[PDB]
Amino acid sequence: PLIVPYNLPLPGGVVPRMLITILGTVKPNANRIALDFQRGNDVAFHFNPRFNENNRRVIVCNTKLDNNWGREERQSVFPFESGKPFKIQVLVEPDHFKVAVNDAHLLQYNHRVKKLNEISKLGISGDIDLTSASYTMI
Ligand SMILES: OC[C@H]1O[C@H](Sc2cccc(F)c2)[C@H](O)[C@@H](n2cc(-c3cc(F)c(F)c(F)c3)nn2)[C@H]1O
Repeated sequence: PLIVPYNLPLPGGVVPRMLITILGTVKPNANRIALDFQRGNDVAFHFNPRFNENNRRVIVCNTKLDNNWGREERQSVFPFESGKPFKIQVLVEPDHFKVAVNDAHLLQYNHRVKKLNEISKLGISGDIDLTSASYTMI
């Protein structure tokens, strides 16, 4: 496969029990990946692996409102690897997005944007070959 940046419409927005699954392969020498769950121009949940931020690998999560980024949430568990296939699962729970990578729980992100049914697209960008992006209800 899919052309990146890729937009996945989320019809009717997100809801608890919605599971988003992304399969792809990290490019060689990758620098960054981003998932953006968007409410119009706002970013309800930005999930941003950085492969070299001051020679550290970190995942940064945040929300963008009226073009302003908020407080970053950082996770040093870093399950992505240059050149290698991955699976990202994002499960919407009532109070957070819950993210697992390669079947291992990674992080949770508390809902700051509370109008879940207005979060109706997911952007996928950065240094990946994107194989598939889909959703289902569990
Ligand atoms: O806080 C989160 C943000 O941090 C900074 S801005 C900032 C600085 C200090 C404190 C703070 F709160 C915010 C970044 O520049 C922000 N970013 C990253 C990408 C982006 C685009 C792409 F096309 C990709 F492919 C990609 F992987 C990432 N767009 N925007 C975002 O990550």
